[PDB]
Amino acid sequence: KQRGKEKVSSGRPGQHN
Amino acid sequence: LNSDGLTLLSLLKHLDRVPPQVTSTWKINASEATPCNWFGITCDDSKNVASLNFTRSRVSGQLGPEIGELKSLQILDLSTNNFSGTIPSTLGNCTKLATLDLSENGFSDKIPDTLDSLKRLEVLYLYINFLTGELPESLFRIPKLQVLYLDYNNLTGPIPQSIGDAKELVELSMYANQFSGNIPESIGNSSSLQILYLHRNKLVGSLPESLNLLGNLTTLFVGNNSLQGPVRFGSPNCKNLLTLDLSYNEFEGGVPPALGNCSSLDALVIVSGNLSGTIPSSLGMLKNLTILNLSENRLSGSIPAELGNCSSLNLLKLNDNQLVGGIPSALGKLRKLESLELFENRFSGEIPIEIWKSQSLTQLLVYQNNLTGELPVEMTEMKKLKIATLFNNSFYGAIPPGLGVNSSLEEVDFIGNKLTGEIPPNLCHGRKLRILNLGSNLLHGTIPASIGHCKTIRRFILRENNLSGLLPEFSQDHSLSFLDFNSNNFEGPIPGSLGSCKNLSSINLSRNRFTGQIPPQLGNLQNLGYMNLSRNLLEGSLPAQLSNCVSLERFDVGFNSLNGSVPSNFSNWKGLTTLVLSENRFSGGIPQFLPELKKLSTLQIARNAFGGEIPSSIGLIEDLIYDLDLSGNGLTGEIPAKLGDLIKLTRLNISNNNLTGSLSVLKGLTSLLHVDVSNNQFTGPIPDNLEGQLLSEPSSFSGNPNLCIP
Ligand SMILES: *[C@@H]1O[C@H](CO)[C@@H](O[C@@H]2O[C@H](CO)[C@@H](O)[C@H](O)[C@H]2NC(C)=O)[C@H](O)[C@H]1NC(C)=O
Ligand SMILES: *[C@@H]1O[C@H](CO)[C@@H](O)[C@H](O)[C@H]1NC(C)=O
Ligand SMILES: *[C@@H]1O[C@H](CO)[C@@H](O)[C@H](O)[C@H]1NC(C)=O
Ligand SMILES: *[C@@H]1O[C@H](CO)[C@@H](O)[C@H](O)[C@H]1NC(C)=O
Ligand SMILES: *[C@@H]1O[C@H](CO)[C@@H](O)[C@H](O)[C@H]1NC(C)=O
Repeated sequence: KQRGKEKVSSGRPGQHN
Repeated sequence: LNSDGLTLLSLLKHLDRVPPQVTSTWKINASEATPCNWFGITCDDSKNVASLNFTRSRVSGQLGPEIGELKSLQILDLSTNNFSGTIPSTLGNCTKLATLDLSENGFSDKIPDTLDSLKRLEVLYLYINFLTGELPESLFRIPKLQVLYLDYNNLTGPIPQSIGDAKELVELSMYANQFSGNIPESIGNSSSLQILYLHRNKLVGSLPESLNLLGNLTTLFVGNNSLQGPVRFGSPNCKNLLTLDLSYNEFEGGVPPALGNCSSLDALVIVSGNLSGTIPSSLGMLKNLTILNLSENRLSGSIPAELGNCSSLNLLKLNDNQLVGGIPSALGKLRKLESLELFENRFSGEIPIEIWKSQSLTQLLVYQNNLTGELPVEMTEMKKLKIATLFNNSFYGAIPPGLGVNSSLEEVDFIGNKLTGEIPPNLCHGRKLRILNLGSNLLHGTIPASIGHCKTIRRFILRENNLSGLLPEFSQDHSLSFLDFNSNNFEGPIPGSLGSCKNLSSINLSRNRFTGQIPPQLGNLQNLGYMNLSRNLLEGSLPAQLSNCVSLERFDVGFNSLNGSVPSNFSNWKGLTTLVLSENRFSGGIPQFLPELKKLSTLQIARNAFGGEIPSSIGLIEDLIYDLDLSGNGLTGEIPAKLGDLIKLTRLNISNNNLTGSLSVLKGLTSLLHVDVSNNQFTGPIPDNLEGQLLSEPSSFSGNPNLCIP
């Protein structure tokens, strides 16, 4: 086997005004 | 002995480009019986081609079908090249192939259905190609197949039912393809599977229950598919499962409580899975879970206190749900907890003091909830706090004056609460503040000089408080980007140093008490797209220097005492959408240069001293739509004919002038919804097309005795 681990979903970063 | 070498030469004829070593060592020399010292080659004990390894060379061409002549081929590594063309079904003839790596090429068309003949084949890498068509069932009948990576292709159709035949398959990667259909129940019969990447495909239907038969499972990604049905997953198997991502599907049901069984789970991520119902208590059983992301679902109920039992929890992302109740005090207990994201929910009550006491929390993102209570002095004691967005809640009391001392605040957004008291002088003590948002509170007092010192502030929003006093001076090398102070009591002159902030985009000083003159230094701001000075005590004239702000979309100075003639140099704000001069002392006649701004969709110059007449130049303004307000200028003359050119113009207020004329020209405004002509000397009848609104808003014609009826 070979490569790097696939990353999990982040979702949406928190926002500000 | 020469046979393999001759085979290598025919294959060579299919190649567009090869490394120089291939050009020099692949050739027939009457003194050489074998290819064994040739550039990409390694031979057998018996001196037959064992390995052909071209990797990370720049090789363009096709893989010719003669490759099947090498019956001793063990390794074929073509990975990371310019190969194109079809993958030959004759590869199914290399009876000794162990490793087959075609990845990172331009290979196209169908995957051969002959790979079934390869009884020794262990690893197969087809990933990152242009491959297309269905997956051959025979592909999962390759007896010894251990790892299979198909990701990043155009592959389509169903995951073959024969997948249940592959008893050696350990890692299977299908992501970023066109795969569609239901995941076959037979997937549970592929008993060794550890790593299963099904994400970013077109799959539909339910996650099959047989996924619970795979007890060696570590990593399962089904995200970005179109899946529905309940998530039936978790069981005494899944004790090996580290990672679960189901995000972006449309499930019917909630988080399965059976996930309590999977004791090793590091990350549980289902974001936007249409999950409803409650967050299960059983999640507290997971001691290794470092990530729980349930955000963007329909989740209801409270947060179980049991989650305070997830000792390794790093990220808890619950945002964009229907969650209600109080945030469990148990969560302050987690000493690894870095980011608590609760925003966009129904949470109420106070944030428990345990959470305020956390030395692990960097980011507390609670905005858009019903939260309340006072901000405790303990908040000033959270050393790792970086981002705090509490905006749109019921928080009350003063902001603790020490906030910012145990330093490193980056973002403070408290907008839209009941906060009282003054603005804390220390928010920038650590010199990291990018965002200071205190708008929409009950705050009062002046702006501390220290906050003026903070050059890292990008966004400064104080709008809608009881704040008053003078503004700070701002510096060169200030990062200010967005400034909104509207609706306060600010007084004094607009600081000229404001023009020194080269990255200033937007300025809203409106509805304040600012006096004095508009500083010419503001001509330095070439990234300014928006400027609102309206409703102040401003006086004097518009500096022509403002012609230097080439980025202006919106310019509103209305409701001040400004006087003078509108600078013609303003013909260069070529991006202006909106011009508002209304309620000032402006004179020197209505500006002629307005047509030069092709983008002008709103012109409201009402209630000034302009005098003179309505210029014919006003008639060529390409984009005039939302309003044209010339009212109240002591304008004399008749309506110039060019004005009839405005066929996009929706609203016209010409009222309260000395205009003596026909009213005839108005037949030409084809988009007019609203018009106001009043207290004018217009002679003659009313045009036809003003009826429907003439019916409803008769008042708009008054002050004109000589208007007649049809
Ligand atoms: C589904 O697709 C979305 C959108 O591309 C992915 O969202 C990203 O995930 C990465 C790594 O976690 C984040 O750092 C990026 O910010 C996101 N990219 C975009 C463009 O939004 C999501 O990860 C995908 N989920 C799965 C399992 O495939
Ligand atoms: C091909 O050669 C490269 C570089 O020597 C090597 O790292 C790689 O493992 C080889 N491929 C196989 C399958 O042995
Ligand atoms: C484990 O799985 C079983 C069977 O699916 C389920 O009934 C049970 O509630 C689960 N146990 C826990 C603690 O999650
Ligand atoms: C949030 O707060 C702001 C400022 O008070 C308010 O004007 C806005 O309408 C609020 N938004 C919601 C969704 O309540
Ligand atoms: C300037 O501010 C007022 C409110 O203070 C607002 O009504 C107006 O729309 C703003 N002007 C522009 C052009 O955005």
